[PDB]
Amino acid sequence: DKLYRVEYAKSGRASCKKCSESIPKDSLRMAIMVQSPMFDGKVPHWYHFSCFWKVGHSIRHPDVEVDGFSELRWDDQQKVKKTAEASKKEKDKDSKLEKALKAQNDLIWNIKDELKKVCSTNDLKELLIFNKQQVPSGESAILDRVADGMVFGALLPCEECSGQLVFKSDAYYCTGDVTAWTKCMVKTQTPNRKEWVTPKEFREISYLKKLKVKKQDRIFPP
Amino acid sequence: AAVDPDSGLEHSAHVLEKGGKVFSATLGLVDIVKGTNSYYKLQLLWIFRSWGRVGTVIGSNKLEQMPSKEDAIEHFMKLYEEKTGNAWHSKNFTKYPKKFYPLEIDKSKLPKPVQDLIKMIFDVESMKKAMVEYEIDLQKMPLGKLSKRQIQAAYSILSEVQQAVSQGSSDSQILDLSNRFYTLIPHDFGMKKPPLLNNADSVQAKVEMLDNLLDIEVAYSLLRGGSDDSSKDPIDVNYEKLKTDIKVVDRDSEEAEIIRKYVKNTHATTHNAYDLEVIDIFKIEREGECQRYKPFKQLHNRRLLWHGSRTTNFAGILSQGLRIAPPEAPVTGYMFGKGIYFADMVSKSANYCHTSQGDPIGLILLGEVALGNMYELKHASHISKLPKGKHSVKGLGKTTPDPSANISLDGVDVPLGTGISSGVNDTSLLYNEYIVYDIAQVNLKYLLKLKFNFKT
DNA sequence: GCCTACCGGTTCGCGAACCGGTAGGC
DNA sequence: GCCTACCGGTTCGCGAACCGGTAGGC
Ligand SMILES: NC(=O)c1cccc2c1O/C(=C\c1ccc(O)cc1O)C2=O
Ligand SMILES: [Zn+2]
Ligand SMILES: [Zn+2]
Repeated sequence: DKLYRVEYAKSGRASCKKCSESIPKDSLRMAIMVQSPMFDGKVPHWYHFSCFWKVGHSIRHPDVEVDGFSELRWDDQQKVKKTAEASKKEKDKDSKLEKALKAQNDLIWNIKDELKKVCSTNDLKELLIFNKQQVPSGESAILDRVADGMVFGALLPCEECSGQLVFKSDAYYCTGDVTAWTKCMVKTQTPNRKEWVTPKEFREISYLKKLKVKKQDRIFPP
Repeated sequence: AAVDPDSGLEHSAHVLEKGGKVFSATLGLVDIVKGTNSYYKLQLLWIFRSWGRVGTVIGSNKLEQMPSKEDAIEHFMKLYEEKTGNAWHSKNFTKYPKKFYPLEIDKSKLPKPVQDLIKMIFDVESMKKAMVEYEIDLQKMPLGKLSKRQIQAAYSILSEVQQAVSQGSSDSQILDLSNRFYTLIPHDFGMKKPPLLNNADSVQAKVEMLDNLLDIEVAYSLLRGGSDDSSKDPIDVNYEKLKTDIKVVDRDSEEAEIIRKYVKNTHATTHNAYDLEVIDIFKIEREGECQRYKPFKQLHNRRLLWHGSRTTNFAGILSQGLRIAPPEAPVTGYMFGKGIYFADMVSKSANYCHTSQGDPIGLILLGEVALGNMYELKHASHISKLPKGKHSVKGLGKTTPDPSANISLDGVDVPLGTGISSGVNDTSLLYNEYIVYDIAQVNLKYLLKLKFNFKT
C-alpha cells in the first residue's frame, strides 16, 4: 500500500541497492517498493539506513508515509523522525499521551525479546494454537502476535467471515476470506476478544507477568 | 490449444493429451483492491510455465526438460493443484482463496462494390483495433478461443452486477462480481488497477464488449473453414460463406431514389454532429429468410425501418440474420427488454455504426419488419411477455416522420416524411423505436454504405 | 511468480575402544 | 596351570553430510 518500508533486517542476507553490501541481521534498514520485472507484484529495494538518505529521497512525515514505523522501537522511531528532516489541557493530554505511547511501545518490546530469550519458536507456535489463534509465517511476526495476545487478549474470530484479525500499524485488520474470490475488509481499533489463557507449562510466566502489566487497551497514533 | 512460442520449441514437439483431458491450462487471478491482475499458463510438451501481469512485459517463464514422461504427470498435476487449488479431474470447479482460476479455452467474378463489402466486413485486424478501446487482451485472444459456456457465465456476472447496482447492494457483493468478471475475461489495464463495475452504464459497456467480441469469433469461424480446392477465388470463398444473395442497386434506379430520399429526409435535428452521404445501395436476400417470413406476410402493418450496428457485427448479421440478445445477458441499455430494435430515422440508427473522423465508412440496414398490432409505450419499461393480441412494441417519440407522406414500396409502408410533432408529448423518448420479440418477424431488404462528414 | 540460504532432524561414516577368543611362553 | 602380546569383530560417540519444508529475496 505504502511507497516506503522500514523494519529490522529479518535476515542478514539481502544486499543494499546503493553500496551493494550485505545488510546485517536485526539492523535498521529502509526500503522503497518498486514493480518487479519478473512477476506481477511489488518488491522492496532494501537500503542501509545510512545509505537511504544519499539517494535523494525526502520523506516529509515518516509516520504517515513509511510502513512499519509504529512497529519499530520508540528510540529508533525518533532516529527516523529526526534524520527525515536532516492550550493548557490540550497540550497536557497531548504530552501525557505520548508518555503513555512510549510506555506501551517499549512494554511490548520488553515482552518480545523476553520471549526470544526464554522460548523457542515451537513454544510460541503452540502458545497461539492453544488460544485458538492463526499461526503466522515468520519469526518476528510470531512473537509480535504472542506479545499482542498476552498484553491485550486472545482475538476472537471475525463477525462475518470468521477469520483472524491482525494488528497492522494503526488498526486491527481482518485477514480472513468473505469469499474465495475476494479477501475480507473488516477494520477496527476495538476488536472483540476473550482473555489470553497461558497453558500450565510456564516456569517463567511469573517473571514475564511480573513486569508491572495491568489491564489496558491498545493505544493508537494521533 | 497449440504450443506457446515462448518456449521456443513450438514447431518441434506436440502438446500432449491423455485420451480426453488435454495437458494444458491457462489460469488467471485478479484482486481489484491489491491491483494484481495476472496470468499463469501451464503446459506439457518437457514442462512449460509462463507467468506475469496480463498485457505487459512484466513477467517471466521457465522451460524445463523432465527426467521421464511419468514424472511429467507428477510435476504437472502438482504444479496445477499448487496454483489452482483443485485436482486435475473434477465434477465441478471451485475457486480457492488467493489461488488461481482456470480459463476455459477451446479472377473473382463479382462486382467491385461487393468485393469492397467483403473487404470491409472480413478485415479482422480492423475488428482487433475495435476491441483495443474496450481494453480486452490483444495478445492471445485471436488464437485462444474463449469458450461458449465461459462467455455465458461472463454475461451472467454482468447481469448480477446490474441487479446488485439497482437495489444498492454491498460493496463486497459488487467487489466479488468485478473480480469474477476480470478473472473470467482477461483485460489489459497495464500498470493500473482494474476499475470496479459500480455504474449502470459500465455493465452496459462490458455487455456491448461481449456482444462485439462474440461476433469477431463468429467472423473467424466463417473465415476459417470450407473446402480449400483450387477452383474458386479467395473473395468468392468468403462470399459463399455469408450465405446470402447480395446485389448492387444502381444509382439510376427509381427505387434507389427512394432510399436516398429516406436517408436525406429522416436525419435528426438533434444529431447535427455529422452529415450522411450514401456511397452504395445493396439489395440483400438471406438464405431462407423468405421461407420463415411467409407467416408474417399475412400480418398487417408492415414497415420498412432502419437498423444500424458496428461494421464488425455485419459479418455475423448476414450469416445468421438479426438475433435477439441471449437470456443470460443483462437488460441494461435496452429500453423495452431484449429484442430487435428499429428506427424510422436513418440518423438514430446510424449512431450504432460507431464511426469517427479517422474511420469514416459505415454500414446500416433496412428491413421489412412485420409490426402488426402494436403495443404503444411512452416511458421505458422492461417487458417480459407481450399483452394479448400484440405482435410488437412501439416507443412513442416527440418527432415522427410525416404520416400523411408515407410512401409504399412492394407492399411495405416506408415513412420517409420529414419530422413533425407527435400526437402525445408525455413521453421520455425524442424519436420512435420499433421492437420485435421474434427473429422471424424481421426480413432484411437493403444494406447501405454511408460516409460521415464531421466538423473538426 | 521462482530461487535458495537457513533451520531442525535424522542419518551416515569411520576411527577409537571395548571385548572375548586364542596360541606361544614360562 | 597361569600370563600376555596379538588379532577379528562388535559397539559407541560425534561430527560431516544429507534432506524436505519454508521464510526471506528478488
Ligand atoms: N440498432 C440500432 O441502430 C437502433 C436503432 C434505433 C433504436 C435502437 C437501436 O438499438 C437500440 C438499442 C440497443 C440496446 C442494447 C444493445 O446492446 C445495443 C442496442 O443497439 C435502440 O434502442
Ligand atoms: Zn549501503
Ligand atoms: Zn472478516
